[PDB]
Amino acid sequence: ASLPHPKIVKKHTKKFKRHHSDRYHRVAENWRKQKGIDSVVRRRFRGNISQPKIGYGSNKKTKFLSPSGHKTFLVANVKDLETLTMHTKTYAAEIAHNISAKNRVVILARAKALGIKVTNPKGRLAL
Amino acid sequence: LRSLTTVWAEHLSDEVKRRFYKNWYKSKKKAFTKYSAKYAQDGAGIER
Amino acid sequence: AESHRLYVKGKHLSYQRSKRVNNPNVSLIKIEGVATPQDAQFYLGKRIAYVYRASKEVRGSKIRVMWGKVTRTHGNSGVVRATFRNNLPAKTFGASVRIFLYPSNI
Amino acid sequence: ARYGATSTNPAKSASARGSYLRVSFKNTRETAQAINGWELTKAQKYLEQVLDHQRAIPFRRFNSSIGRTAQGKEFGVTKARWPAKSVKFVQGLLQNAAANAEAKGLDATKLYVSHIQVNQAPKQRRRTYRAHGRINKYESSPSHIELVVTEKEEAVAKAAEKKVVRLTSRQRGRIAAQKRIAA
Amino acid sequence: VEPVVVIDGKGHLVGRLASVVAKQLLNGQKIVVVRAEELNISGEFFRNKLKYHDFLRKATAFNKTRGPFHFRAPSRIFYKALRGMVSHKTARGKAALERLKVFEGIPPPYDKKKRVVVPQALRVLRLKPGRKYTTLGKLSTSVGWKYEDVVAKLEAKRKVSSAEYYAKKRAFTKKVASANATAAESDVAKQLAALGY
Amino acid sequence: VAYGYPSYSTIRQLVYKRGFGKINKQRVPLSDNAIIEANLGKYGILSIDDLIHEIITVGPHFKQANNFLWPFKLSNPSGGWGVPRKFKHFIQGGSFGNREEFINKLVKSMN
Amino acid sequence: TAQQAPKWYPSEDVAAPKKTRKAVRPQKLRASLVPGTVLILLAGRFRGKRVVYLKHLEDNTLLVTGPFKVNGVPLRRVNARYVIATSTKVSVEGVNVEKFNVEYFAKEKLTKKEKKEANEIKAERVEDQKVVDKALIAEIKKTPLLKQYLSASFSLKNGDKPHMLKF
RNA sequence: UUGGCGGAAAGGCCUUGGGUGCUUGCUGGCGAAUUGCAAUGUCAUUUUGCGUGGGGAUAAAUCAUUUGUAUACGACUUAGA
RNA sequence: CCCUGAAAAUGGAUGGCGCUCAAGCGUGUUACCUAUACUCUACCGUCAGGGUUGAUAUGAUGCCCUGACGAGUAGGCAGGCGUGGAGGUCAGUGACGAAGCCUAGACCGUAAGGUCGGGUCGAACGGCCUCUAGUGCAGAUCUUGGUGGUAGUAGCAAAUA
RNA sequence: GAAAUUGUUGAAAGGGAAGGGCAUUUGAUCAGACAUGGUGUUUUGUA
Ligand SMILES: [Mg+2]
Ligand SMILES: [Mg+2]
Ligand SMILES: [Mg+2]
Ligand SMILES: [Mg+2]
Ligand SMILES: [Mg+2]
Ligand SMILES: [Mg+2]
Ligand SMILES: [Mg+2]
Ligand SMILES: [Mg+2]
Ligand SMILES: [Mg+2]
Ligand SMILES: [Mg+2]
Ligand SMILES: [Mg+2]
Ligand SMILES: [Mg+2]
Ligand SMILES: [Mg+2]
Ligand SMILES: [Mg+2]
Ligand SMILES: [Mg+2]
Ligand SMILES: [Mg+2]
Ligand SMILES: [Mg+2]
Ligand SMILES: [Mg+2]
Ligand SMILES: [Mg+2]
Ligand SMILES: [Mg+2]
Ligand SMILES: [Mg+2]
Ligand SMILES: [Mg+2]
Ligand SMILES: [Mg+2]
Ligand SMILES: [Mg+2]
Repeated sequence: ASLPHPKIVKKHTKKFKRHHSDRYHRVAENWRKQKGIDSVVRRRFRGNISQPKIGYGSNKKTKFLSPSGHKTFLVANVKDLETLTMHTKTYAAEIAHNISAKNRVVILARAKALGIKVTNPKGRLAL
Repeated sequence: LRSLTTVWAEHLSDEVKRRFYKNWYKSKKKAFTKYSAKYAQDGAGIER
Repeated sequence: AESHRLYVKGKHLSYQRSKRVNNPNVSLIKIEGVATPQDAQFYLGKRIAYVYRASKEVRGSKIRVMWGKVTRTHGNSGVVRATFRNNLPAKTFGASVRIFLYPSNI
Repeated sequence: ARYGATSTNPAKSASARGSYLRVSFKNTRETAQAINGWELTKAQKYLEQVLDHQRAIPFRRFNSSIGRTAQGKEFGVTKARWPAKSVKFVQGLLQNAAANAEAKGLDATKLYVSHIQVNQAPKQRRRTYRAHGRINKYESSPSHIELVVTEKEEAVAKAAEKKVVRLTSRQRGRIAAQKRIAA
Repeated sequence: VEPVVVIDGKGHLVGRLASVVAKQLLNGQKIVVVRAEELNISGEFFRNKLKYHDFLRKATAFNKTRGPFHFRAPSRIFYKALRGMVSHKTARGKAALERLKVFEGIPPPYDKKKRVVVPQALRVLRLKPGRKYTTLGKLSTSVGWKYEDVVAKLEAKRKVSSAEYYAKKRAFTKKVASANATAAESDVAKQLAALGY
Repeated sequence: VAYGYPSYSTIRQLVYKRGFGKINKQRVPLSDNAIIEANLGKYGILSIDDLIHEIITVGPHFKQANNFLWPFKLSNPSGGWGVPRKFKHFIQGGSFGNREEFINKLVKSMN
Repeated sequence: TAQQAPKWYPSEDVAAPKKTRKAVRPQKLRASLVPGTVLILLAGRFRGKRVVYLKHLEDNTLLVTGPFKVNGVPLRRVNARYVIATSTKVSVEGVNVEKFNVEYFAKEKLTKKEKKEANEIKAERVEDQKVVDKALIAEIKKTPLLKQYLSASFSLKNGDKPHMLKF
């Protein structure tokens, strides 16, 4: 249903983990660059973790594309979803976490009426 | 050197087979009882 | 007949490697009966299947297959380089592998 | 309420617990692990034999630099002790749980200790006095102990999933040929 | 090409045979070596005796039970010479060493199977005539191997029995050759010759 | 550097396979006579063979013709360098120096 | 709102492809494949069976018959890349293979809704096979042992080296 | 089924008799297809459990007590129907 | 070339194994192995040179064409991610469950980070354009508070019982 | 009602550390795409 696109290529699927985030608990996994003078990671010794850098940039024709082939868009109520009326083939709507179940029902009903794809048509569904 | 076979006597005294038990007082004392049955025929299992 | 083999036997030796660095994307294969690149030149382009067994049944069988091709000769003793859809698990070093006769050229 | 993680039938189970018990945590843990999954009367008899040094509690985890004993052979271990205090508290809770099971209307004969756990309780701190006028902590390690008894059941169930299968066309042809050439 | 390979160790060089067997093991071929006491080492006897003695001196200072063990049996000497030829500290190495069995003399069932030799590791084809060489069994007994006499006795017995075996085999093959000769100069033999058989 | 006297075949090979012009400070592949017409039409050069002839026969406009060509980007020789060690003079059995006429084989291998 | 808006949206119109210049022209099949040569099947149900080659079809394929009477391989279509051409030659003049073509073999795939686990042949295929093979075996019966040769199955033995073998 | 030989890790080798299936040594007849143009196209052994029905046999060790040829505790040596 | 000359302390090192018409030494010829090196291709970014105001439709700081280039501490600059609070807007979310917390469940971004699914929870919170700062932590024998291993360990033995 | 730390249950590995990088086997677990417009009425609620 999505607009046709080339094959999706990422060049690096592994999340970049902060050095020694696996060794000390106080070192969070959020990536920080090592500014040490004798740090092997900064000196890029063979056998150590790879640092994030611009060479891993994604293809501009592929950037921000979901595996389904759409660009994700956050929606908060019915009025926002009407901004995607003529853009079904490229954008997909996603209900914000802070949306009540009753409002989610009408959101999903409207999206199905207009053929808008919904990434999470299961949030807060009672069954 | 390796031991290949062992041939025992037909009858054993009480004192010798007590070596084979860590608790002689509560036991059936069935030591070499079926080996004793290897005798009672001339030489079948022993002379061989 | 008693023999139903339509492939030549091979042994997965090692990955492409230097002293300290190996490249899992390329594998080295030794074919029985080949001792020179000129004879191995016949065997390029053939399909290679690695046949292993698993406990869990996937789609009706205990047998799962790795499919790959030879790319070029290697060295002066008829060893060849082979690549697969998925690189061999590196536990198969010295395991027997199957080299078929297709695509044939004769 | 709100016991630990259990997988039993709550209708066929009875529970008892104790909170803030001034008794060494490590000894209570090692005691509890000694009777886990045991038959109730068998466990009580075991505890009685422990109190008079006829059997011992094998210390698996909290056992550094303790002695050895020949009574650990039963458990294939060499480090065992006789923590009387923990034994007394545990058997008190066992009596309480048996009484609760009797109240619920359980047969009192196929009960086994299905669940039991010991976790640390808040410390009770005192002062100890060291050389050169220094002061160090001196506290107890109390325990929260909880256990659930359950009747032993027969074989649970059988007849698992149907295990649907998908066959290729060529596999279908192979099976058809095999069934045709055979019976 | 073979399930297992039995190599007759007589007349071979320790180092070259060791390298060949190591490469075969790393390739996945099961190997068993027999008659380790007839492996030959290039060089005069006293030279390798001094080499082994210098090897003996090397041991852990503070505890001799955990130092380099100095095995004395010829099979064990070969096994040591081969073990440093393989990355034995890896699981691949350990599996590779598990495919090898090194034997003194020619033991049971391997006595009834065909033995093979490695031409590129043989003494006669590798050593210039006039060069001195050693016999592994002699060196091993010089450095402490105890069982030279028993293996000699057992090999004498084995050689005798194999001699009666080969006598019968030759007798039967003579009949086979006579029958084949009679069956020749017939049509079938003529098209076999015409087609190369 | 390794240098020598090139042949007509070798220069033809270079200009055909790796032929790039310096047009407005850019490296444009030739691939067509129109580019050479536009950029060298002043100096009587009209086709790629005109460039070839201006090279091999060092003409009055050899300087501009040569400076027009972007420096050739050659690969490593296909058959190898022929010698075990490179950085000694060709007379010493090395690779650099004035290998006067054997440069044709080396350049063909490297192209 | 949760996510404000994209200022520009990509165009929804699909573009046409460029004019491809890859024309199609027929195969240059290898010279060893001559109508009437004996082949070996390297793959499929009938792998290893020695067979006869008849005609080069339009979808870059070879028409093949056993003969079905000798070994049980019927009129079947194969691909030249999975067979080996022998030096044994069978004179195939006098047989009308022009009737067979690509649409002579159609599969008639069933609807996905209908799936059968329990489970036939067309009579016309049977009679064409019976006509063709009875004409061929008139010629195979000339050369001795070749009927048995076709009944036999190809198989590699120990010591066979295909790079040095001849077919 | 008969008889030998083999103890280096024998655990195998040879041998008598009869029966049985096959035999492409040679000549015939019938079947193969649809797995649709290839997708290892599954055929080996390794261990265990549960069932059947057929034989075969009905123990010890430890704790506890005791000893002192032993001992920090373990351990060792003893003894107790 | 080899040998004597040639003696030091833990056991030991042509890297090890081992190597004698060598797997040693001098020399020649090839074939082969491989670096983040060279050739080509794709993609990311930067820089440079160019095209494109025509009506209709979005972004002229937009879109597009061409070539080259890409290491880096101290340091400089630029573009961005995030936090507390202010103005404006989305007549934004919300007791039919906001914030917070947990989640080898998912998605997006090279990344700073953002979004969702599930559990807990009960009262406030967010996106965007700007303003403002007591705005981003692993170190400072950092401050305060809490918790471990050591460890059921050292030990609880003067003053006769 | 977070973390350090601990208890219970489940999974897994463990021959003088563990932790990490590349690739893959094996196990566990997870998403998407599989309506498309359309010939068309072999049609029911007849559009
Ligand atoms: Mg951490
Ligand atoms: Mg430095
Ligand atoms: Mg200790
Ligand atoms: Mg102590
Ligand atoms: Mg004090
Ligand atoms: Mg004081
Ligand atoms: Mg080459
Ligand atoms: Mg070189
Ligand atoms: Mg000297
Ligand atoms: Mg070397
Ligand atoms: Mg030399
Ligand atoms: Mg490379
Ligand atoms: Mg909430
Ligand atoms: Mg976590
Ligand atoms: Mg309130
Ligand atoms: Mg501050
Ligand atoms: Mg901190
Ligand atoms: Mg710092
Ligand atoms: Mg501090
Ligand atoms: Mg103490
Ligand atoms: Mg004191
Ligand atoms: Mg609270
Ligand atoms: Mg925690
Ligand atoms: Mg240890």
